[PDB]
Amino acid sequence: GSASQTVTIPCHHIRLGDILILQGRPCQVIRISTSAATGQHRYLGVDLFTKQLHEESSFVSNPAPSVVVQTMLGPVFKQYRVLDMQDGSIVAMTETGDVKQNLPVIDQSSLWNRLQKAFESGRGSVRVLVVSDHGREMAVDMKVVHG
Amino acid sequence: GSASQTVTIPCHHIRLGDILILQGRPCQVIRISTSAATGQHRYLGVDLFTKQLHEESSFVSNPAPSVVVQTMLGPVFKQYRVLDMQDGSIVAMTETGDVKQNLPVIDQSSLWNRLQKAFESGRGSVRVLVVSDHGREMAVDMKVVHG
Repeated sequence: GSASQTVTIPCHHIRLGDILILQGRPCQVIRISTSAATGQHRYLGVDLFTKQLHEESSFVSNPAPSVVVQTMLGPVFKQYRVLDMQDGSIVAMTETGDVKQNLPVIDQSSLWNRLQKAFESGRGSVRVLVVSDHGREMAVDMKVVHG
Repeated sequence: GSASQTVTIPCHHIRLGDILILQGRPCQVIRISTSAATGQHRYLGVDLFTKQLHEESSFVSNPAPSVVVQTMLGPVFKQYRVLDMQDGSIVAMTETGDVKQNLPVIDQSSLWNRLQKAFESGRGSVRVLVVSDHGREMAVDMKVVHG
């Protein structure tokens, strides 16, 4: 598995807590500042897998006349179904039926407790948002299927 | 001039105050809610030009297996230079030298006062972010060129 698939995010649509690809890896943004040297936005984030800190700045590109764009990359999250939960990990299933027996769940904002609560009251309607990067996969958020 | 040029914005990167295209026009989002009928995000916004209220929901598309995307469109802002300011409007110039003698400035968050203040202390470094839609143009934000 190569680096996570991504989408382009306008810098003016980036806030604290958002997940961006910083130095090649998915990180939770904890600080947005301005570089004194370039005037560009600098992002400080926490690697979702290693929990290490990384920094990367945006840069300016000029697609068309008078159009200045400043963007960062965000990961494409996949949505898997939750079939079972067992000690820290879950049994997930992709849209096509591919079974992941031990999908890890990130320890952030009580995701596990919220996930387990939703599972015990509508298992089939519970979904996990998953980040896939260099072979690794991990549920980073949840979502009960809309009404 | 056709409808404003746009970029795709992930719904999880949309917050109050952001400008989105709602019912075909640039609007400032003032409320984000969930539709009881579809479970999709519903956006209530104020048309930047007419100040009228509009609503539009996101919808789900499935690009790849297990990939569920929910997005809205945002306008592509152009950056013009400020050559002069005169009673409510400004003389702007595009990146290519095209002169707009009476570019209107939106009355939002004291943009005019902030703009005039910056102009009187670094005219050449002052830039205005401009929304272009169906022939109309208007400065909706400002930006002094980075360091």
